[PDB]
Amino acid sequence: LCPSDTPEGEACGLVKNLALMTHITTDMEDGPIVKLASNLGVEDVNLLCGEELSYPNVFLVFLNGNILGVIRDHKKLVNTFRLMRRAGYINEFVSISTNLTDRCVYISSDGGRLCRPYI
Amino acid sequence: SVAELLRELSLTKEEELLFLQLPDTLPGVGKLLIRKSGRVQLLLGKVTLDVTMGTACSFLQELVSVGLGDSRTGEMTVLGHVKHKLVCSPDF
Amino acid sequence: PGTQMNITLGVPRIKEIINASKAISTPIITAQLDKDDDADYARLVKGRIEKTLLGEISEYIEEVFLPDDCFILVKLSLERIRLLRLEVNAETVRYSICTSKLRVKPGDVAVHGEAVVCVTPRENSKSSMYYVLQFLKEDLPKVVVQGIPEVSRAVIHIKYKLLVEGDNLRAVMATHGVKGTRTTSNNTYEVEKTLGIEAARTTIINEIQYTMVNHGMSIDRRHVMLLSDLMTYKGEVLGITRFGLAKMKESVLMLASFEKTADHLFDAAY
Amino acid sequence: VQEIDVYLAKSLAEKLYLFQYPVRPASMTYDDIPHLSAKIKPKQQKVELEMAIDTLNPNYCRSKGEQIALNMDKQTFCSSQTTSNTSRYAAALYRQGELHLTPLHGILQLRPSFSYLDKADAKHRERRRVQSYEFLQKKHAEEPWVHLHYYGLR
Amino acid sequence: MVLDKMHARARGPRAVLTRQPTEGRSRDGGLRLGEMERDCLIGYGASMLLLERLMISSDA
Amino acid sequence: FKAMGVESDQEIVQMIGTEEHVMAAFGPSLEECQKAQIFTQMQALKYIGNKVRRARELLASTILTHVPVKEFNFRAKCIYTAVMVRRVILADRDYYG
Amino acid sequence: LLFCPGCGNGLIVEEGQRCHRFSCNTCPYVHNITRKVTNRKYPKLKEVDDVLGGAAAW
Amino acid sequence: GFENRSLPHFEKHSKLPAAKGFVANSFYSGLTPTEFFFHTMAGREGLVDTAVKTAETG
DNA sequence: TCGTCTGATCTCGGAA
DNA sequence: TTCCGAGATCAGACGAGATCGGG
RNA sequence: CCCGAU
Ligand SMILES: [Zn+2]
Repeated sequence: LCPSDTPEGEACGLVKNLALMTHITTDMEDGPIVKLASNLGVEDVNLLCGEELSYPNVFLVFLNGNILGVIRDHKKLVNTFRLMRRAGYINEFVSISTNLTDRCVYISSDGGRLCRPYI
Repeated sequence: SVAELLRELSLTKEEELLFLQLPDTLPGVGKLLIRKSGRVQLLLGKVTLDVTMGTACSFLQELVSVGLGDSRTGEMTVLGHVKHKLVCSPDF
Repeated sequence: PGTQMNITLGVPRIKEIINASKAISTPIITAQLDKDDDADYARLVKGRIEKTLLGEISEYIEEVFLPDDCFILVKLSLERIRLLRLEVNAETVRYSICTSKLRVKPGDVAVHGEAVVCVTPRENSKSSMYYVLQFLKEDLPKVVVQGIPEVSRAVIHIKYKLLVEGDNLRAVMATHGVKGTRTTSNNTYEVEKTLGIEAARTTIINEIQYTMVNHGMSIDRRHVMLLSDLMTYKGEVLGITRFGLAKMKESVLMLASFEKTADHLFDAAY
Repeated sequence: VQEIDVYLAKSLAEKLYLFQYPVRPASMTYDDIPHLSAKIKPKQQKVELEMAIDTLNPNYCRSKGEQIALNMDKQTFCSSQTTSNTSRYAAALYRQGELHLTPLHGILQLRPSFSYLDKADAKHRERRRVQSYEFLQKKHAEEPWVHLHYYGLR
Repeated sequence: MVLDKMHARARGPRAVLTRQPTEGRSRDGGLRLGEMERDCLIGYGASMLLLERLMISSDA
Repeated sequence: FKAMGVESDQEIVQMIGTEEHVMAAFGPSLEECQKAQIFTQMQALKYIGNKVRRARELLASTILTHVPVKEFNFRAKCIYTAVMVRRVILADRDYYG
Repeated sequence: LLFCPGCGNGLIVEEGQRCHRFSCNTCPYVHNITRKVTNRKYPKLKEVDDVLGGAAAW
Repeated sequence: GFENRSLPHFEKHSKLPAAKGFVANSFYSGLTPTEFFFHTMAGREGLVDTAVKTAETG
């Protein structure tokens, strides 16, 4: 968003303006996202309650807000999806992000996310 | 601990039941290779190299392998307990 | 000029003063001491007036399982109690574990060791076998051992004085070491309840003229000498809200032109 | 470089059903061979057994008496299934010289069945939707003729 | 531009309900001497102005 | 949690925290407060929901935490509630993710 | 929180003869004089600082 | 605003100057893109507060 | 949108 | 045993600049 | 109600 383009008065920071090189995303199907998630390594509903806990190697994959299993190695998952997206097998817009404070990786195929390109 | 099980399997000859999540590949003797540095790779059928390494914490519960023989006409018999799970992933 | 540690100083301070609310955010009572020349003596006064929960001063507490009972135990860090200048002892804790609303009101709580460990076994009723002991392990390291319970914490400042972030004024004014003749608040209600109305007039003069010179914004005192003297002339401090106008004015349309036009017109027809 | 080979062992794995226990991790508890009174279903196993309680712990006594039904005392189980797609997991028995793959059937978790408090409340009373499916099983729940026994088999 | 904003109202239409001058320049205006400007006229002590400015030339 | 099918209390802590250090202070909070009234039963603990919801609540627990899907296999629903509790014991509204 | 092997319903201590009889099916482990230990070490209030006049001039 | 980092150009947990709001260039030599953003962020707190203060002091 | 003040029921506690 | 009175704990309220301009 | 002025 533009930092300096805003009204003043009632809407001093409540009516923003999009910047130049942005792109709002549209929705898509979640088929190949799940299909690559379950190959790359995830498992849920068979794991003992204890697993998903303070143990470091339990990053739990979340897609669009629904848990899709847990991965022992977060890096392989974030990196492999990212190489796959760059290769073009997964839609360019989908984003894999990782929060290490709470071990949840976050595959978002939401549609409506503010996006932008980088080199 | 990824290749340790194989070395521990090497340390005691006792047969160990293992849990394997193969990738979702339909059928279109397999070979397992342990790379130097512990990077176990299963060079499976079709000569594809699938990397399988580590898994969820296991043994934190009792997981038991049982062969249901339809005991009304057979027997349900526990054959083994469980060991660390193993997950197989395709590689790129 | 309204248009033009932490203490609130802006318009949310002046709006907080004019309302004269009973409870304000960040109330601060400053206090001068008798012997303002050494940090250790004012240390001793500081621990005397700021609250310290049983939890803050102790080592590894737990229940301990002995045949036919389960008594809790507290190891009570004694290096600390001498480090933080404060005067607790296991007798003083035992009086403070008592009369502390946790129903331990009898002499069930004991005093073991070398005045270094207290023990309370078990209550009488309300699932007394275990469920009060798992209840007891939570409320026991949150009873105030000593000090004014209301006061959040007291911070020294250098001659020496100490400012508190609390509200219980006369319990602070009466402690040993603080010359209670020279101690002020910034909560104009707790000066009105404790120090009379005339000291509550002088804080409304001061704490407006303190927050007005803090923001630049010079102002005559004769304006604040009028606003304070209106605000406290009918008995008690009447803050200028919707509610304080009812206790200040008799005429209806002056109240009815202000807020609550519906109720003020019907009630004055009743 | 252990190059151990994996046999795609065709030894019938249709019999193989993994059983899980999110109940017994405290002291390497093994379920123990002696207990019988075995009852098992093919779909939604609901393993019902003779997990008779010890008497080394001191009698338990009146509260056991207070239990109402205990039949020594069955500590049965209802199988929480997790069989959505059930071929993603198919490992078997592995030496350091040989490796035998076998594709299992649906894994089933086995938490403890109560039904003592369930039946207990009913007793006081005396004083969902298509829950069982269209065919009411009429069979899977009937199947418990069970024999857990010890045999070295592959 | 000041041609769109120049405005004066001598005596014109009054609103049908409250018989005060209307709001807007499109409706020949009358600008609200608001209650904040009432206090300014209070603080000057001008008493006979406020009777003139809020009874005589608004709602007589 | 007992209404959701996981009836035992060992499972619930195993969900919330196996490493205990602060998730032990989940213990005397609620699973004791659950146990303080003798109410260990799955069907009976739908019943307390069956009163306040203004056997009949197997369905009306689908209008609670919706998008975690259930086919009357509530195991996926439990972890998502357990992770919601997991955050609190470990504890930005304007941030553009 | 010590759990029950057999139902898993959490620790209850009956003060009769030192057992752990749970609200469910009795599994009372009558722990002998083994001494229970739960010392959850708290925090210790740590001294003070004089809030000095080293800097206020700027 | 991000995790342990003011803008994703700096490193995580950087407490460095010119990574948490210091601008080195004056207005003659012109601000740089991170520097221009932090000056905008500190500039809007002027504009935001006059909207809300007059909503209260009125 | 809380934020405020109000005023309306409960409960552990002392006096006769 | 009694209980009469009082500190504790929810629920509901009715507030939140000023003007001017046009569709 | 939006927008816009200050
Ligand atoms: Zn039990």
